[PDB]
Amino acid sequence: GKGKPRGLNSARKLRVHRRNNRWAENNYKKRLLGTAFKSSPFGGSSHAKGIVLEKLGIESKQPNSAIRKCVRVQLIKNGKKVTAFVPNDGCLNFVDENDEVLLAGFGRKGKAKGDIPGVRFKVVKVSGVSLLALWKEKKEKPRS
Amino acid sequence: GRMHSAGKGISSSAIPYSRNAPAWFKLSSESVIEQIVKYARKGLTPSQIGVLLRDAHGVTQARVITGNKIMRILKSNGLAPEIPEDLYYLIKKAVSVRKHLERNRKDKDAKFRLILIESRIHRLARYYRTVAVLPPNWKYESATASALVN
Amino acid sequence: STELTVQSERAFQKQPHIFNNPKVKTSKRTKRWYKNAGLGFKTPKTAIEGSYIDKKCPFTGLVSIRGKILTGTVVSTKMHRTIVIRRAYLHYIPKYNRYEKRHKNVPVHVSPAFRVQVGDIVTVGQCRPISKTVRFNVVKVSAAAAKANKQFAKF
Amino acid sequence: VLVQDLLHPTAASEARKHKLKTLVQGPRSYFLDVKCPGCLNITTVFSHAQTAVTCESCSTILCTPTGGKAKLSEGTSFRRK
Amino acid sequence: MENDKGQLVELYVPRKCSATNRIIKADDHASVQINVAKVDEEGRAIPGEYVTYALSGYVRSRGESDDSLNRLAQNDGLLKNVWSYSR
Amino acid sequence: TRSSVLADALNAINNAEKTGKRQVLIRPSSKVIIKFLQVMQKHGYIGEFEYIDDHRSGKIVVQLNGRLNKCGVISPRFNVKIGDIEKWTANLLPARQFGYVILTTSAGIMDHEEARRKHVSGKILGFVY
RNA sequence: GGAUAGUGGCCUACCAUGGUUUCAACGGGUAACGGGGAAUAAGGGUUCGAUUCCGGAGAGGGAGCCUGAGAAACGGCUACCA
RNA sequence: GCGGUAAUUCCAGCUCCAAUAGCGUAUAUUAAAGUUGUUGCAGUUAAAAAGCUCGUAGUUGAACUUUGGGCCCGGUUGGCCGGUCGGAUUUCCAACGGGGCCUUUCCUUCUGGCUAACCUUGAGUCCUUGUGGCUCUUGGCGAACCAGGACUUUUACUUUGAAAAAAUUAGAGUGUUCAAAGCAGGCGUAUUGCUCGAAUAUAUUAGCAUGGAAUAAUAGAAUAGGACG
RNA sequence: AGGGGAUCGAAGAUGAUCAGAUACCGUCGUAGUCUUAACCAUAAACUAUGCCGACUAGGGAUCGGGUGGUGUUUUUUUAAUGACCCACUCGGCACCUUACGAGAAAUCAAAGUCUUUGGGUUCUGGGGGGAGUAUGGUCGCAAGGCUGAAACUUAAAGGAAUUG
Ligand SMILES: [Mg+2]
Ligand SMILES: [Mg+2]
Ligand SMILES: [Mg+2]
Ligand SMILES: [Mg+2]
Ligand SMILES: [Mg+2]
Ligand SMILES: [Mg+2]
Ligand SMILES: [Mg+2]
Ligand SMILES: [Mg+2]
Ligand SMILES: [Mg+2]
Ligand SMILES: [Mg+2]
Ligand SMILES: [Mg+2]
Ligand SMILES: [Mg+2]
Ligand SMILES: [Mg+2]
Ligand SMILES: [Mg+2]
Ligand SMILES: [Mg+2]
Ligand SMILES: [Mg+2]
Ligand SMILES: [Mg+2]
Ligand SMILES: [Mg+2]
Ligand SMILES: [Mg+2]
Ligand SMILES: [Mg+2]
Ligand SMILES: [Mg+2]
Ligand SMILES: [Mg+2]
Ligand SMILES: [Mg+2]
Ligand SMILES: [Mg+2]
Ligand SMILES: [Mg+2]
Ligand SMILES: [Mg+2]
Ligand SMILES: [Mg+2]
Ligand SMILES: [Mg+2]
Ligand SMILES: [Mg+2]
Ligand SMILES: [Mg+2]
Ligand SMILES: [Mg+2]
Ligand SMILES: [Mg+2]
Ligand SMILES: [Mg+2]
Ligand SMILES: [Mg+2]
Ligand SMILES: [Mg+2]
Ligand SMILES: [Mg+2]
Ligand SMILES: [Mg+2]
Ligand SMILES: [Mg+2]
Ligand SMILES: [Mg+2]
Ligand SMILES: [Zn+2]
Repeated sequence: GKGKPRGLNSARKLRVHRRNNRWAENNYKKRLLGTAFKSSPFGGSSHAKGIVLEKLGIESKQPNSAIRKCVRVQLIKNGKKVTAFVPNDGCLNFVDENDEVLLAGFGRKGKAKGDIPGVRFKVVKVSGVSLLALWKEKKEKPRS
Repeated sequence: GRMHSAGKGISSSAIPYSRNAPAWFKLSSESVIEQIVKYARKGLTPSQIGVLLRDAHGVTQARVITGNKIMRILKSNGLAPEIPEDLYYLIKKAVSVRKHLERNRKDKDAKFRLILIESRIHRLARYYRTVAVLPPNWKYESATASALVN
Repeated sequence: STELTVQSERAFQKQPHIFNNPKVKTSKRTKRWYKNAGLGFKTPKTAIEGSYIDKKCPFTGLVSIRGKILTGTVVSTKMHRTIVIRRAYLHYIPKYNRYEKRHKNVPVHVSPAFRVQVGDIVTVGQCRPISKTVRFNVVKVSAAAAKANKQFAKF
Repeated sequence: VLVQDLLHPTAASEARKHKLKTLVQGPRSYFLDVKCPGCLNITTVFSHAQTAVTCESCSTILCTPTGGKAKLSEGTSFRRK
Repeated sequence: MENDKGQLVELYVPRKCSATNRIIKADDHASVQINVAKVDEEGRAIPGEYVTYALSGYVRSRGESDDSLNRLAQNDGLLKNVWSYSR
Repeated sequence: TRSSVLADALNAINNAEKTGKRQVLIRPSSKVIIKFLQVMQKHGYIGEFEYIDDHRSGKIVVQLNGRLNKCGVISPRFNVKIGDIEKWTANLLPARQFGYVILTTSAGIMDHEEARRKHVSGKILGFVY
């Protein structure tokens, strides 16, 4: 019958084994270890807002050759320092250091994007106003 | 099959359909029952009796000619031993083994054997013990067994 | 449990308000009181013939059996005048569609009208909080001993 | 094969089988009445001896044991029943 | 395989192995139908009139085609002895 | 060691069928085996069987035809709550038109359709189609 | 016995050595108030429930208590800590 | 995966698609996932059989003990008629279920209360030549259950049922103009009121209450300290 | 820790080889190899394949046990023996051919009797690396054994077969 006890009272064993082996599940283990809350730059939350330390020029991974334009951000709830990418042509001209950006995930569940090594985040808004806007020209960057 | 090894040997008495009879068998209940008790008297085990009453006499199966197992015939006529003979012969064995492991410490294979023998004893004990043929708290021990069997 | 002495405490043991007038010359010394607890539980003769006192006795004392009536097999008789039984049972886990063995130990007062030993099955009856843990009182032995005298010597 | 009588199998092919694998199982040992004409009476013996059966009065012998059937002792005879 | 009001619906009711009453499905091109001819008084084989039997490919592959033919034909009256129901 | 005596008897029948045979010698028979053999027979899926009496526990010879695809046993005799019988036959019968789940109730060892008519329930034994 | 509205190691005296546990006690974690319920739709499940109803708990933290049928109350008092 | 000079992929123009008062994105969870596998996984070589045996807990564990046959009672669907002024019930018929009897067969048990039921019969008869039919007291049914005594091997399973909040959910009725909803509403003499509603289901594990006696346990009589009187 | 220490021989030292040559090959040879008393508990400790039970299919060998025979050979006076021959039957170690059947295949009488999915039971695995690493516990004289993570990284790593 291989493995699993087929008895009518063998519930307990059958339960326990499952608990035991759920740990080999990547997500279940993450959920209970509270890996989210514990490690991980964001709270475990969807976005996080921090402040720009230096503008970086990350060289892409092979087989791609490029310079990828990023920002070192120091999260506000955390002090944790994080490097985030700044999407779309230019846009790195919208940031500047000490400015206040709003970071989000890269939609890879942790795990860096494509050819950007280490970057696990992207900018979404600077100075309270959204990259996207600034790009298109639907909006203008605030005073100071 | 085969409790303490990987043996798989089918091998047993094939008992007859004939639950009574032989019919060519004369004698009587009377006859065999006395015949059992004198051999009990000689100190024989029921097995030894069955075997002896088998070949030398005609006793196809003791229980047939007399609706009683040999060990029950003994019990009643007050002959039944302290402990069942299978338990006995297990213990008698584990002693002899043990005596040998003493005189030969180097014999790891014997150590192994003794375990096995005792582990059959100890489980057999617990059956008999369960079903009250042995007093609840009966126990086999090395130190006391060589007194027990003889 | 009790056994012997009866008047063995610092205070005088007596059934409350059961006066025996010393003036009136009697042939039994102590006038005793009892009841039938009800629910068809024979108030055994040892509780009427008795001399023990136990106020927490269902037949001679001021408890009252009402509520749950339970059975269980005796697993501890080391406490004076109270035992501990195990109520075993199987608990059903839907996802697997199977049950597992579980158990609980209920502590229960046992009147010296009974003689209980480990392994005896015992029908207990719920009563008022009688102690920190005991909420039940032994009310019938549905056992005996489990064939002890059929464990005597040799032929 | 594919279709046959499990219920009424031929005596022969039932004969050759193991004693535990006949239709209803049963023994294949027998009993005999053995003589050694010094005496007049006849001791019944099991086909399988273990015990080296001794005759009624004379400490003679009769048969010896084996792996199976007894070896009957030289000047003897037997019927079977 | 009828339907609501009588009406034999669902086409083609398959044959059947005369030895194992299992279905003789279409792609089974290992199955076989043997026509055994009815004869008459003094030789003479009566063309176009048969006692027939159909045997699944399964059976033939297992070798059980002959012994099974034996039993079928005989207990249908065209063999006497040859076969035996005991073994 | 020999565990569900039913199991072996069923499985044996199925390998006779598959191998194309017409007979099985099952061992060791039982009240339950008969009453299971008894149901199948009642509904076509086997021919005539026969108890042979070794003085032991029994043997049975079953004569079968080939109307039978499978006769299995459900190895833990689960409990079924008269609603749950629907969900059984659904899981393990070829369609709603034929085949039976046979179980065991206080009112007897019966297939589920007789179970449904008699309107009682109980433990689940096995199945035939 | 005392105490309570009253049962009860609730508390005290005296006396005893008990109670629980691999059928997981005890300890740890919970980014844990519990329930009705919510989300996902073959079935079996998985995940969630601070939050409209019920129960419980609290009123910056602890303790104490007055009034009163009912509070160990905080839009009551008393004390310490912040 | 595209981009190193004709970029189907970047930056735009044109055109074209998908969803549309809404559409992208980030995180989480759920389906897909039979990649947590009770249903339902995989382990020779892809991840995975402990070097080997013993062995406690745990799960598991051969067959066998009232079966078969006979009789009666009354139900619910369905056929072939319909008698009738869409539905009706008797006889004919099958079919599937329930109850109770006798077969050597405790139904816990005495002691009355109780009787509904025929072994009765006391008359005879409505009426088809009569066991088709029920009223009907004077010998002769226990169990249908009151209530008091005296006693009872333990359980698992399953059936029906009680006790059971509302909103939620499933779901009936009702034209909120539709609908999400809501539990309204509908009729006239619209001058003096008429009236249908505000269902049903689920509600399980435990406790309760009842029917069942297959399956699986437990206990019983062997130093007779057995069972009936 | 004693004894033993023939042989072969981790370390070391050498002769050569080599661009190098800490090696392969040759020499010398310490520990060791052997044994007692006590440790250590690991091997591709392999059938890379848990155990008990049932069922499903042909063949000739063979190892042990047994049964059957107006079998052979042993001579003596026939036997009795023993060895041998033939048939059968249990239970072994294996090979053969088949394949109803299984498998991703290679192959498999189990790896079969599984979406027609349930005889009983034990254990392990859940992408790859990080890593059998960190940590704590524990065993050990030690060397190390047992238990045994995460962060991070990553789109493959892997298996069997095919053609080159
Ligand atoms: Mg792991
Ligand atoms: Mg930096
Ligand atoms: Mg903070
Ligand atoms: Mg065997
Ligand atoms: Mg074993
Ligand atoms: Mg033997
Ligand atoms: Mg005490
Ligand atoms: Mg006290
Ligand atoms: Mg102490
Ligand atoms: Mg645990
Ligand atoms: Mg909290
Ligand atoms: Mg809540
Ligand atoms: Mg919760
Ligand atoms: Mg909160
Ligand atoms: Mg409060
Ligand atoms: Mg505040
Ligand atoms: Mg404090
Ligand atoms: Mg306060
Ligand atoms: Mg306020
Ligand atoms: Mg307030
Ligand atoms: Mg161009
Ligand atoms: Mg272009
Ligand atoms: Mg474009
Ligand atoms: Mg959408
Ligand atoms: Mg299931
Ligand atoms: Mg998998
Ligand atoms: Mg591997
Ligand atoms: Mg292995
Ligand atoms: Mg059984
Ligand atoms: Mg219910
Ligand atoms: Mg409602
Ligand atoms: Mg040396
Ligand atoms: Mg060197
Ligand atoms: Mg050199
Ligand atoms: Mg070197
Ligand atoms: Mg290893
Ligand atoms: Mg190997
Ligand atoms: Mg073979
Ligand atoms: Mg790539
Ligand atoms: Zn003689």
